Parts: sequence; C-alpha cells; structure tokens
Amino acid sequence: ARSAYSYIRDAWKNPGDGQLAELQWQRQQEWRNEGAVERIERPTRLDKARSQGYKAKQGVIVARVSVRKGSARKRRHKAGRRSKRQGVTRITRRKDIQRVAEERASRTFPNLRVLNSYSVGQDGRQKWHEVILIDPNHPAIQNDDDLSWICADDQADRVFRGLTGAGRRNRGLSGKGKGSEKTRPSLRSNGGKG
Amino acid sequence: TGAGTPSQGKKNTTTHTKCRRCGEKSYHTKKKVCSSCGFGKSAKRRDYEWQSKAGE
Amino acid sequence: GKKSKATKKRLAKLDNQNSRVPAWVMLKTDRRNHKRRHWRRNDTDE
Amino acid sequence: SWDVIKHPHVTEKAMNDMDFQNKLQFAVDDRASKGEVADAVEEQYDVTVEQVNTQNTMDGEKKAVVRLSEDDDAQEVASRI
Amino acid sequence: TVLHVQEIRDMTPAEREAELDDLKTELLNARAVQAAGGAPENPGRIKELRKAIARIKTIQGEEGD
RNA sequence: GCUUUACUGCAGGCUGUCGCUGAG
RNA sequence: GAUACAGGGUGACAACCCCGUACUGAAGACCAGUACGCUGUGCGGUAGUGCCAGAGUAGCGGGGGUUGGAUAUCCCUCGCG
RNA sequence: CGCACGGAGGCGAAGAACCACAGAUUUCCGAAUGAGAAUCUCUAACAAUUGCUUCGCGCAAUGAGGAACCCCGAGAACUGAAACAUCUCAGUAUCGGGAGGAACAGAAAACGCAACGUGAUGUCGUUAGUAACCGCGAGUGAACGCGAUACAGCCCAAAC
Ligand SMILES: [Cl-]
Ligand SMILES: [Cl-]
Ligand SMILES: [K+]
Ligand SMILES: [Mg+2]
Ligand SMILES: [Mg+2]
Ligand SMILES: [Mg+2]
Ligand SMILES: [Mg+2]
Ligand SMILES: [Mg+2]
Ligand SMILES: [Mg+2]
Ligand SMILES: [Mg+2]
Ligand SMILES: [Mg+2]
Ligand SMILES: [Mg+2]
Ligand SMILES: [Mg+2]
Ligand SMILES: [Mg+2]
Ligand code: NA
Ligand code: NA
Ligand code: NA
Ligand code: NA
Ligand code: NA
Ligand code: NA
Ligand code: NA
Ligand code: NA
Ligand code: NA
Ligand code: NA
Ligand code: NA
Ligand code: NA
Ligand code: NA
Repeated sequence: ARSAYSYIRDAWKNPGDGQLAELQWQRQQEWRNEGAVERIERPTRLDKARSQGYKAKQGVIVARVSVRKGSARKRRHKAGRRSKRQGVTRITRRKDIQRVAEERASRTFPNLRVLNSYSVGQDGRQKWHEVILIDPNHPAIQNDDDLSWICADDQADRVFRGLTGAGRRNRGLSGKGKGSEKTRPSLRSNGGKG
Repeated sequence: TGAGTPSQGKKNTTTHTKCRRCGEKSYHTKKKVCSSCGFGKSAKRRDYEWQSKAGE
Repeated sequence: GKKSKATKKRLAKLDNQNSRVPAWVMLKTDRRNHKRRHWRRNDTDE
Repeated sequence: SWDVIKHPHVTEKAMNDMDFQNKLQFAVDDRASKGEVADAVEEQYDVTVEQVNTQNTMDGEKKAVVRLSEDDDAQEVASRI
Repeated sequence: TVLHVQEIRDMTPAEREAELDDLKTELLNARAVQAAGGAPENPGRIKELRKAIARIKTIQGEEGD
C-alpha cells in the first residue's frame, strides 16, 4: 500500500494548491524574518530528505537557506570592452541558485559536509532550499554503512568542488552519451567549454 | 614650490615597518597592513600569479 | 623618536652585525664583511 | 626554562658603584623584573638587596644595578666570584 | 667527560637536582670569571658544563624526575 | 583625450506585461 | 687479473697504487592492508498479484551565456508544467 | 672539536667523530586561537563558526602551508580578420573558493558501423582537420567506432 511519505511527495508536486498552499503562505511569513541559514530540527519534506539520504540519527543536520532570485548581481565594465562584453542586465551566473544555497550552508557549518539538498519554494524575490549536512567525525556516522563514505578525506569540501548532486547536474554530467563531450570527466579538462 | 628636491624635505613620516609575520619592512604602521605578505588584511598569505611569468 | 623594546633589540643586533671579521678567522681560512653598514651612508629597516 | 642572572657586568663604572655605593651590576634576563632580580640575587649570594635599577641595553641584554644593605659588602661578594 | 651517563642514572632523583644546581653554579662562576676578562679559564669545562646540564635534564625527563 | 542629430552597442530613467498576488 | 677494460682519485696518458666496477648477498621504502587464503551471509527459478520504484522534475515558453552542435551542445535566469 | 688550514684548550678504548632509525629539548611572532601590539605587553582563555552533548569548551571539527598538477566559480585586452562591430586571440591572462597524492569521472532513462550488434569510467593512438559552426569571410572544430592501457562492480529511497 501507499507509504505515508508518498502523501508528502504528492502534496509537493503542486505547492500552489490545497493545504500545502495555505501552509506555504503562512510559513514564508516566518521564513522571511529568519536569517540566511537556519538550522531546523526536522525536514519540511520528509520523503524528499529520506530519498536523498537523510536519517533521523546523530550527526545528520538539516538547514534552510534563502537566496535571492534572478540573474547576476553584476558591475558594469570600468575599462575598454567590445560590445559583446559590455552587458550587465542579461548576464546570469553559471551556478544555479540551489548550488549557491548549498555553499552558504556548508560555510555556516565548517566541520560538516553537504550530502544533498532540495527546494522548499519561493516568493517573488527569493528561493529557499533545505540542505542536508553530515558530521564526518561523529561515530554514529562513521559506523553507518550507508553514510560512512562521506567521512573519507577526499570528500572534504565536496560542495565547493561540485561533487554534490546539484553540482554534478549543473556541470552537465547527467547524460552519458550525446551532449556530454565537453562535460565529462570535468569542465576544466575539457577547456571550459561545457 | 618645486615638486622635486624642495618637497623631499618634509619626509619624516614613518609608514612601512618591519612586519611581525614576514620580516619584511612592509607593515604599514598607519594602515596596520603588510603590503608584502598581507598580514592585517588576510589570514592567507598574499600571493599572485602575476608575480612570475605566465608559463612559470 | 621613541623606540620600543623590540625595535631596540633589532637596532642592537644591527650594531653587532656591524663588527669586523675577527683576525683569527682570516688565519683559519687562509684568507670581508659584506654587510658593513654606515649610519649615514646606509639605511636600516623600519 | 630561563635563568634570571646571566653574569656580573664588570666594567670601570661597575667597580665605582661597588667601591663607593655598595652596588653590584648584573646582566640579567630582559624578561626579569626588579623584584625577580632582587630575589635571585639574594638567593645566589646570600645578601640583602635594598634597591634594584634596570636598563634595557643597546647590546640586547638587560642591566641591573643592585644596591646591597650596609650589612653586606659589595666588594667582598664580588671578590669571591 | 668527567660526568658519565651511568653515574647520572645511578643518582637518585634528588641527587640529580642537587648535582644540577652544583653544575649551574660552576657555570655561573665560569661566566663571571669570563666576564671579568679573567684568563685562568679552561675552555673545555665551560663547554662541558653545558652538556652535563643537558644530560642531567635529559635523564630527569627519561626517569620521570 | 575630447565632441556630436557618425556607426554600433551598454548603463540609467519612463512605461506595459508576468511572478510575489489574496476576498467580494 | 678480468662474470671486474664503467667512472673518479693519486705530483703527467693507471684494469692490476686508492675509491670503485662484475658476480653474490643484505636492509628500507613503494607495490599493499592489495592478490591469494578464510569466517559469516546466501545465488537462482516457476506461477499469481495494476503492492513499490527519487517533481517544480520530464516537458513547453520568454531572455541570455556557452558549444562543432547546426531546428539537432551544455548551462543560467523568469514564467508555465 | 661544521663551512674554516688560528691561538688556547678540550673530547675519544667508560669506543668519540661520523651515518641510520627512534626519542628528549624545541624562546618569540606566525592559521595564531584570552586580549591588545611593527616579533612586545596586559589580566585564565579551542578566539570565531560548528557537530555531539553528562548543556561544562566535557568530547571533537574547521582555519594555514605546499613545485606544479587537480576540481568548482569570475573572466579581459593587445592581437588576427591586413580597417572593424559578430567572429578571433580565449574560456587564454588574471581573480575568488577548495581537495588529494594524485584529482575528476564511473556501472546507461548509453550507443545507433540500425544490428540476430556493442556494453561503467579515464587516458593513449586513430577516426579527422572528417561531420558541424562562420560578416558562409578570416577562422573554428567534435563524436560513435576501432587498436590499445587498465579493468569491477555495488549501496540506498519505497513496497513488506
Ligand atoms: Cl561540503
Ligand atoms: Cl558498437
Ligand atoms: K577584439
Ligand atoms: Mg582528467
Ligand atoms: Mg608630481
Ligand atoms: Mg660599538
Ligand atoms: Mg627605566
Ligand atoms: Mg563563442
Ligand atoms: Mg594573540
Ligand atoms: Mg585587425
Ligand atoms: Mg574581411
Ligand atoms: Mg573556440
Ligand atoms: Mg556519437
Ligand atoms: Mg541494507
Ligand atoms: Na562545511
Ligand atoms: Na641613516
Ligand atoms: Na652578556
Ligand atoms: Na590624447
Ligand atoms: Na557549452
Ligand atoms: Na530557458
Ligand atoms: Na627540533
Ligand atoms: Na580546535
Ligand atoms: Na561546550
Ligand atoms: Na591588420
Ligand atoms: Na586600427
Ligand atoms: Na561569425
Ligand atoms: Na568495425
């Protein structure tokens, strides 16, 4: 039979309808008064969190981060530039907002490592994402068969090197065939043309 | 007043001094910032790729 | 000017470094202080 | 661990202080206070220190002018070391 | 030279301390004679005194004082 | 470097529209 | 003399004056906590069953960047879904 | 008894010098962390940010460095086009963030010599200056496949 979790999932398919709509309209009022990174005891989307690796266990942390909506907050050129490079308004950053959110969270918890993250909506001027971070030094995690992998040295600052799920998709690594000629194995090894 | 020799006479102000962190006489005592190692501005050591030729 | 205790230690060291290569070092090495500094002609740090 | 007293500062001026003012001169550790100099001197030479004057010298060392009580004789204390 | 390692280990914790103060005093008196420009020195000892002191401190550390 | 009703663009201002955005 | 005629040193051109050199042997490090071996677990197959299987996603539209990617690259942003 | 061939003196058969491994000591400033300061000073200190928490800094983490290599972001212009705007130089220089001894990638919502075919991923050789782009100018420029190197395949979420 349907899991209870399937109901949370189904509700989030349409965040502008039903009970969820009323919930968001109420919550965001409190969220807009909260800071940039807020640690929360329980995930707003339990199903999504568990699906991404979350566990109600010691050393597993969740935090909601708000990031402004829109394009690059860019300064206009202050020296010679050909027309092509004179733009300001239409330039957008190459890292998606979700990834920015993930980095802001990881910076807040220097000892923790980003496991994954997901969206929890947006209003007219900002987006919110909840990031799942893990304590690679806590023994409750070092002994977990499903999570201990994140404790390895080569996983340090994984979010900053694009090793996150949002990092990998944003790097164009989703496809294994056509279209990934300049993305795999890395954008840098491919000359930065991905 | 000439901008050369006659203007060199008022130069008795101490600015750059021996830096606590790197030992170079670059710690600007007015700014409390070393122009050589970055002490006072950054925890990381001041360094730039342009301090050497590009392919080196 | 007003020198601090640390500045003073450094000035003291510079003065000591300003001595000559002892006579016996000449004999021992079978034959110059490249750091001879004059107060007027040269300039110390700080 | 560093010691307080380094060695006796023996110069013409130091002799005059010894002969005429019952004072002993020492090269002490620059981290040492007048009180620490007073104590160390009393314990090493078994005398009574009345006053200590200090100076950070242009040699990078600290000089202490230690005056002894009338009970003690600087010349005698110095003559035995 | 004159003071060997065996002799230091054979000493009791309290004997090493007393021996340390003794060596420190001989050193201080040698540095005093040196400061006075006094030549009745024997350069080997002032150097040996430093090593002997180091040895005693090393053994004091080895044996837990 | 400077100018302008030279060419081409880029900020900025004004204005419509969409999102934030809801009830009769 | 040579399984040693590489090289160097030595009061001038040295296989045989000295270090070495060939042969043989030893140790450490790396390979690697890997391979092999082992302990535990248990692979798989038939039939029935619409019980489960990752959403602002797949996909579409507006505006850009990027790419050899051209209608047919990858990515960002706003809206829809 | 360093470079370093002096003078004086000393050490070594109680086996020194010297070499290897291990240990002791290891001032002050320095990420620099009790606070301040041009290497000093003032009156107990994981400062700051975090995880756990006996909710007490009790147990832990981060910071900074490194020849380049590596990954993720920001991103010129001289120049070439015999001018120049798209294009080119070039995702280069330079800048911000960060890992390791190597990184990154990686067990197909692949390929599409279309097949009764291949079978994770890097890399090397080739495919090929081919296809594709481009004031269709100047220029730009892959991939599948193949021959090699090395080979390795698995864990969750959910159902119950
Ligand atoms: Cl991270
Ligand atoms: Cl094939
Ligand atoms: K140009
Ligand atoms: Mg690579
Ligand atoms: Mg001028
Ligand atoms: Mg002098
Ligand atoms: Mg005074
Ligand atoms: Mg381009
Ligand atoms: Mg401090
Ligand atoms: Mg041209
Ligand atoms: Mg032309
Ligand atoms: Mg190109
Ligand atoms: Mg292909
Ligand atoms: Mg399991
Ligand atoms: Na972190
Ligand atoms: Na001068
Ligand atoms: Na002295
Ligand atoms: Na001009
Ligand atoms: Na691209
Ligand atoms: Na779009
Ligand atoms: Na050491
Ligand atoms: Na710490
Ligand atoms: Na605490
Ligand atoms: Na030209
Ligand atoms: Na021109
Ligand atoms: Na073009
Ligand atoms: Na073939």
